[PDB]
Amino acid sequence: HQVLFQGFNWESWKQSGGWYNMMMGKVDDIAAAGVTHVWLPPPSHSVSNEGYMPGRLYDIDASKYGNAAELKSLIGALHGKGVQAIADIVINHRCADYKDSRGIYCIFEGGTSDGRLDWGPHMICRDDTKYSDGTANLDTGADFAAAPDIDHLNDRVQRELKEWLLWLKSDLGFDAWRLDFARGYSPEMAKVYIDGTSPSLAVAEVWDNMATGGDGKPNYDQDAHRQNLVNWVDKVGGAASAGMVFDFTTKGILNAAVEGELWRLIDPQGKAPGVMGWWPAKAVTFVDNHDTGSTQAMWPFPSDKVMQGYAYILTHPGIPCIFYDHFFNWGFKDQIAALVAIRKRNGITATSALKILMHEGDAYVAEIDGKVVVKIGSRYDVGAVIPAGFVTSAHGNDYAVWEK
Ligand SMILES: C=C1O[C@H](O[C@H]2[C@H](O)[C@@H](O)[C@@H](O[C@H]3[C@H](O)[C@@H](O)[C@H](O)O[C@@H]3CO)O[C@@H]2CO)[C@H](O)[C@@H](O)[C@@H]1N[C@H]1C=C(C=O)C(=O)[C@H](O)[C@H]1O
Ligand SMILES: C=C1O[C@H](O[C@H]2[C@H](O)[C@@H](O)[C@H](O)O[C@@H]2CO)[C@H](O)[C@@H](O)[C@@H]1N[C@H]1C=C(C=O)C(=O)[C@H](O)[C@H]1O
Ligand SMILES: C=C1O[C@H](O[C@H]2[C@H](O)[C@@H](O)[C@H](O)O[C@@H]2CO)[C@H](O)[C@@H](O)[C@@H]1N[C@H]1C=C(C=O)C(=O)[C@H](O)[C@H]1O
Ligand SMILES: [Ca+2]
Ligand SMILES: [Ca+2]
Ligand SMILES: [Ca+2]
Repeated sequence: HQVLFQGFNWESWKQSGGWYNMMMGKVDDIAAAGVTHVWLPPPSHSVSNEGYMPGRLYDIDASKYGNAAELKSLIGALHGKGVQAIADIVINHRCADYKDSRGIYCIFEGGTSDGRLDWGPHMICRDDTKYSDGTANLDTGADFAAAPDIDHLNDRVQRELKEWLLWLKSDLGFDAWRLDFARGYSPEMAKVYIDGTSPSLAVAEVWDNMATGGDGKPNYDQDAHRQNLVNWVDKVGGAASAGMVFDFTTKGILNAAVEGELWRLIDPQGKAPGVMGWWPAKAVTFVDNHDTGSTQAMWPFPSDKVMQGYAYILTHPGIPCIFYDHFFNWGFKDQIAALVAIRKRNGITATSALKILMHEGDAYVAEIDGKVVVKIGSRYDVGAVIPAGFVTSAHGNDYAVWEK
């Protein structure tokens, strides 16, 4: 059994009294709903308030989310309930605290008394000319424009980041990683850190453009999109690796599908169309996250159909990830908990078998492991499609779930 939970949103750093402190009061509801892993925000000092422009990595006390003692208390509470803690690891880029003689911010400070992470421009990809001194290796991946990109090919960098990562586990108690902007460095570099730190899981955020047509909607065929993600997993180590990816293919397709285009939820081979359909064990599915949803709203799930999104990911193969706001602030807490209970009670896992029974514009009906049937869509009556022996156990706006 495995169900992830994003424990924050874009506005979290603003929480009165501290985000982690408030989260102590949410622990029991999260665990009781069947969540196994909670993804927490970048915990270090950041030039930006949300944490994605990290500087002094060991300086946890400078985080807008709360200090090291407050974070420890939270993870301890999650552990007290059998819930693991995932840390958002932002290492593609980093901000240096001080300017060098060129007037460039490239003198880094790790946050400890000695020199760990006290890097200089030699650790910045030479092709990131805005900050480098031209001496480093070329970036192994994409560049993050607003900050110095790190040369993960550098010996000291790999050594010190790995040391920092092991510390996040030993000192704070973190169990796993969420690899931010994994497009920024090669899967080979991600393998160093994953293999080198033994996280329970390491979910990579590789987010690439999804092909669309003249009308702005994603093409029905998204194989190129999931192939890219599958390729990342293969390169990082495949089945043996703790590495996996967020299923952005499923997110993009589902976004469109629920607007009466449920025929999009099956590929020509009869499989789910997202990463879920090719490598379910490595597909972390979701309805929205802090970028796509929340206040950034980069690619929000149709607001009036969010529960169809959960009825879908919570009953299907792949590892579902619930978003904080959807659980506590949209009034779906009991419905979402009920869906997780059905998943768990039926032994459904990331590798369960999926048999799609109907895939028409306004009606998607699928059967999982021959034990659960789920339906989403504006079409009310799908009774004729329901196999004998099944009876409703959960239902809501345009969705219903059956059990034997
Ligand atoms: C059991 C059904 O559950 C789901 O239907 C929702 C529906 O989408 C909502 O819009 C809402 O409809 C209610 C209206 O709000 C109300 O004004 C009206 O008077 O009554 C309707 C019906 O309650 O609520 C329902 C219930 O949550 C789901 O989308 C739908 O497909 C599903 N029906 C299926 C299950 C059965 C066994 O209980 C069969 O009887 C049906 O044939 C089967 O399609
Ligand atoms: C905020 C995200 O931006 C990028 O994703 C873009 C995709 O590449 C593009 O295909 C799509 O059309 O638009 C996306 C949104 O701009 C990055 O690839 C992605 O990693 C990034 N999300 C994380 C990175 C940050 C910088 O550290 C943060 O601002 C985000 O909050 C992260 O979740
Ligand atoms: C399970 C496999 O998933 C991916 O393969 C997909 C291909 O990339 C895609 O082009 C093809 O059409 O569909 C495939 C999915 O059916 C990975 O590339 C592939 O490596 C992976 N197979 C590995 C995983 C295992 C456990 O799931 C092992 O038993 C296999 O031997 C691995 O090769
Ligand atoms: Ca130092
Ligand atoms: Ca950069
Ligand atoms: Ca990079």
